[PDB]
Amino acid sequence: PSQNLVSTFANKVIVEENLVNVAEIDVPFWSYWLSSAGFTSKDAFVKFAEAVKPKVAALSTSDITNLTVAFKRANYYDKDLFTGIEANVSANFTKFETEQLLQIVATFDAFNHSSVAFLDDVADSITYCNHYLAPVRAGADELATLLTYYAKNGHERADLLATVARGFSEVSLGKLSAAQRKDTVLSALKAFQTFGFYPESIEAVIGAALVSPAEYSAEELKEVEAVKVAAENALGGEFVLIQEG
Amino acid sequence: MSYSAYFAKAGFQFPAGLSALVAGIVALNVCTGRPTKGTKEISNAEYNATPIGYLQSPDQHPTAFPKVPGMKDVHGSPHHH
Amino acid sequence: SSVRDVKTGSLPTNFLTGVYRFWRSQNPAEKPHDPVNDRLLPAVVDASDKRASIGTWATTFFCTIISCNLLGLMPFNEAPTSGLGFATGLGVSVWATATILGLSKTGFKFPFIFVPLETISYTFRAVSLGVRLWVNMLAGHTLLHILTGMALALPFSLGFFSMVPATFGVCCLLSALVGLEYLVAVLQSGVFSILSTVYVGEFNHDKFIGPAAKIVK
Amino acid sequence: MKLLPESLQQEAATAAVVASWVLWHLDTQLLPTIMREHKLHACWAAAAKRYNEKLFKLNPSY
Amino acid sequence: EGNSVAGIIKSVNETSGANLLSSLKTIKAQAAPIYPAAASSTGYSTQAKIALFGALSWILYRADGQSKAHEWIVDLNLNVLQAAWLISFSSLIPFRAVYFAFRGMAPATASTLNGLKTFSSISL
Amino acid sequence: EEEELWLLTLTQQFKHIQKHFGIDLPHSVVAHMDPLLIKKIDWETTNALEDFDITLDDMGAEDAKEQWGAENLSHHFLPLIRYRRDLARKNGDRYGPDLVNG
Amino acid sequence: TFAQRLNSSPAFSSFLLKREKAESEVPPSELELEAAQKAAELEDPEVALRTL
Amino acid sequence: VLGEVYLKDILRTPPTGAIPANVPHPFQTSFYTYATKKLIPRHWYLLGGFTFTITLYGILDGLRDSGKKKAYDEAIHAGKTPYTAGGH
Amino acid sequence: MAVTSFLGKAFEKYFYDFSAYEQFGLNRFLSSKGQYVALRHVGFVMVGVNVLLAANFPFNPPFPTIGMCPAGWEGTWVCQADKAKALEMYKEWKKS
Ligand SMILES: [Zn+2]
Repeated sequence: PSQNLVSTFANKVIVEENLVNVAEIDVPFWSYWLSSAGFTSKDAFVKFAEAVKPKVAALSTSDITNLTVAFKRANYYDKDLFTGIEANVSANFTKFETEQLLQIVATFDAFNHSSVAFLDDVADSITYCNHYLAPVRAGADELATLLTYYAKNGHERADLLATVARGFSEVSLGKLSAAQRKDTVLSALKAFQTFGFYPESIEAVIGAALVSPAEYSAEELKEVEAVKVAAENALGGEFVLIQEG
Repeated sequence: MSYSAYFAKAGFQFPAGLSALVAGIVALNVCTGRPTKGTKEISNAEYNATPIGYLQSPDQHPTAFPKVPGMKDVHGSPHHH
Repeated sequence: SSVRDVKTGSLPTNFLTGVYRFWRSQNPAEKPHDPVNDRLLPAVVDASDKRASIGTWATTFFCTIISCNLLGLMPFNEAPTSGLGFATGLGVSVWATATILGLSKTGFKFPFIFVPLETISYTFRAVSLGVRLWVNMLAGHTLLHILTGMALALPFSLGFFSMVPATFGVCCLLSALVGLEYLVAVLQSGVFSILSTVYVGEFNHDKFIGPAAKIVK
Repeated sequence: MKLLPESLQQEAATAAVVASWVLWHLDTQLLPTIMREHKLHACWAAAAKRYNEKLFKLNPSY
Repeated sequence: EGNSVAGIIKSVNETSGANLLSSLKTIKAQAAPIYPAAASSTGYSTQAKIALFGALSWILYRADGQSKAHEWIVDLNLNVLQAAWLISFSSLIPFRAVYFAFRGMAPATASTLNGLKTFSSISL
Repeated sequence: EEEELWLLTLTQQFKHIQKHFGIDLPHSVVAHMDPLLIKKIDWETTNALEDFDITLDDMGAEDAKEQWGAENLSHHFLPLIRYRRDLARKNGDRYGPDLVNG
Repeated sequence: TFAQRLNSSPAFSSFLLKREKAESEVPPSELELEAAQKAAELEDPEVALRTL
Repeated sequence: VLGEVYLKDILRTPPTGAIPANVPHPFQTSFYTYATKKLIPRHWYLLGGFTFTITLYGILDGLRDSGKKKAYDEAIHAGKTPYTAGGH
Repeated sequence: MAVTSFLGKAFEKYFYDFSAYEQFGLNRFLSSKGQYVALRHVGFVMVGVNVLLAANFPFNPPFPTIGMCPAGWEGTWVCQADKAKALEMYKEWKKS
């Protein structure tokens, strides 16, 4: 009678409604570490969202980032919860790090959700409340996602554009795989052409297209050449590819 | 007025992880895995059969301020091999 | 969970700032070809990422060896560095750190008569860096032992407070040799960390990434 | 005279533990304090000219 | 707490014109930073007691091990030889010059903190 | 008296720092007065860039060191920037330093 | 002055520096001394108001 | 006007009520943060060097112990006592 | 009397104000203060060696003697190069 008793006890004491009842105390921690383990269920994440929705305004930056990354990984959008998340980020924008704000903005970009105050506070936090070399440690895909977030929302901050443009490099684009570097370069050039902002570091982006032009389409090469001509006129010179020397 | 009294309020303090350094050095000294510097593990029959004075050996008990260099505190076992 | 409060301008903070900035200045960063601006800033940050932490490592070894060396000059205490395995373990660890860094640069596996000769003289750095510290900490101590033995032998046999000029000369020589031991202690810690910088900095060279595309004029 | 220890590995591990503690205490307790105190002064000295010029431009008092 | 300049602005705006000039020493005293007064002088801390008890414990253990050694009197006079140079270091070292030389090793204390000038931050 | 609080707070804070730095100023008072500067210096220490001003001294990069100092104190102007952006937003305008061609 | 503020610092209350003075290493310049005097005259805010 | 809310967490005056606690560095807060962010990726060369020295000195201790065992067995087989007499 | 505060003040006034170079008038005999520090160093070493030898003087020396002997012992345990011989002779000497 070990089999039936053990089997009956295990299902009753081990199924997914009671391990949602262990996760009511610390919803950011548990939702993050369960979504990173592949457990992404809408049925559990609705209970996560309404369990954490009064707790959001007092959450730290680590817990807000963990919650926001978890709810990207589940792909469950709650309007009220993410409005609370955005109010938490807007209230404590000086305490957030660029490493966390890129992950938050990627989730706020995944489904469309934005405020003028949220975009202003994220831009103020990345430009003035964080280190100016924090986009260098970021990875070019996250900076491209933040750039297209600000491009799709139409919100233009030239100081944030300079700060995030500093993160684009031969190093950061070289860390990316080629299929990822294609999307990163195309989205970053589209954002830079939308804003009309052409910094020096766009040479690292356009060059990352023109060093390997075989992966790009003819249409994408045409849009890259348009951005190259505009950046040539804005920076007052001619774009050269530099070999080893 | 200065912050001198505020720093005089704080007492002496050890460096922040000195307990880990002491607990590393002590754990290296006590987890040798070998007997303790002039001892030998013996059988339990020998250890209970042997008196306390025969278990002690005179080289491990040197005299504190010896009038002759080589004076030992105990004489060890009177039984000699 | 509560960190202590620190006074700005404290003497340990100032001394340790000067020591760290001294050991950091041993292997300076290479000046790039381009003017350093926001275009070259990620390449500069990446070049700092490729560089080893020789300032922190040399400061670590300098502090941990000047402390163990000055322990031998405190009363009732002996130097841990005067033990063989301690000082030679520090030296073999520095050589292994430099070797592991150089192997990580070249791809994690090891490279007529010239190759054996230079490999013997390279592998001798492992012995030499630790043994030149160990026998130097054994140096003034064992000479001090024998000399204070004879300095005891004079008034033990001629009387407790009689013939004071001869024992005065031997105690003057003893005092001069403990002062020389102080100099040798500080100087051996310094020589060890200078050598650690020049051994690890042989493999501290990675190429600058730089801009692969520019807009000239 | 003592030359050879009872254990070479125990003494080398003592050296490794002491130097690893000094490395942790430098990197974690000493260097953050030193860099706060150093980089406040260094950032103010590097930014005095540009900071005073930017604040002079932003000031409407003159 | 709230910042001191906003307290200055509020309490200066709250005074009348007749009350203003004599209140200025009070308002200043409410904007002065807290410099904590000298509190109770306890004896030694439990970490200071642990430190000196462990140092005396170590010195007694080491002296007992030195006396049981073979050339024990040699070690006991080595202790005298080292304590002599500690005593001579107390006499010879110019501690003020050493303090001010250590102040020159760090760039934060080698110079006066030069930053914000008054003329850029004048408010009117 | 429109922006007197920000300018006088800058004056008060730097005056207290300059009076007490290197003599008896606690690190807690420094981290309380300028938490964002301490946050940026802590980012530099965390990301193995504690010798970054030494690195800029090694390369002779005077403009990059001047920019590094100016960007670590860039938050001092952020109260004024946020206040003037809200002033322009209440008037329906766009803030000048926010625009690319502005 | 800077030497006066150094004299009140905790490090000159330490044992090896009880009898030392910060003025003995680098003396204050007369601009520093007259500035300390002029600042002591202006710590009264009413006197500063009347003067300005 | 510019109120307190525009400089709420950005700029503070010297404290008037009490001296606050010191803000900890993330490495002082957590050993895991220091281990994953600085100790491994910057000091793994030192950690491997200490590992190499501990391994090599264990090998040398094994060689010393095997030599002592060989001399002990050679003394036992030759009918000699393996050590000589103590002083007392 | 706080146990450590009075000790600190007494050691401070001994360390700073008390000076045997001035109270015994040693500027007449000696050129410098640093020469007094050097002579006081070697005098402290000599006083320490003599009181450590006087605390126990009948013992057999572990240090090698320069062919000499203390006072009238001559051929006793104190002047025995053989240490086992010196231990057994010390027992007969202790018998009395
Ligand atoms: Zn010794």
